[PDB]
Amino acid sequence: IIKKELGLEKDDKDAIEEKFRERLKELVVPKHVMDVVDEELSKLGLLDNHSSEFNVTRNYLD
Amino acid sequence: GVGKTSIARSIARALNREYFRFSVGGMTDVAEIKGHRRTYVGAMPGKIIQCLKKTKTENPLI
Ligand SMILES: Nc1ncnc2c1ncn2[C@@H]1O[C@H](COP(=O)(O)OP(=O)(O)O)[C@@H](O)[C@H]1O
Repeated sequence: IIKKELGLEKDDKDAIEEKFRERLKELVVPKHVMDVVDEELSKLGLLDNHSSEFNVTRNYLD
Repeated sequence: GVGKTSIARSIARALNREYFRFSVGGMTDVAEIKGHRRTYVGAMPGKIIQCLKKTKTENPLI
């Protein structure tokens, strides 16, 4: 309850979402790769963190 | 590029039933039409269910 109520909620999956977004931030992202990355991030978020398809999505994102 | 998408849209408009396009070429994941049993975390239904939901009608022009 301390972890969630404090305001850190939704911080889950940030290591695979926020860190990569920052990694792309310094890069001048073209539109094509930008939209591809957005789609891949959405697929990663939808998929469970502990499945093989999620691992493949994470590998492609990296 | 013979306006197949555009002509399909025009016939959908003329026939008065709601329009919706669907790309299947190159697809391999049959789950995109079947989704998953919903036991998986974040599982989503087949794309046809989404099409019906978005179209809001039971007789669209797929
Ligand atoms: N007579 C026409 N009137 C309006 N649009 C047309 C016409 N002929 C071709 N087009 C355009 O050509 C595009 C082609 O899509 P389509 O022929 O379905 O497949 P492709 O992806 O091979 O082009 C459409 O966006 C459409 O607007």
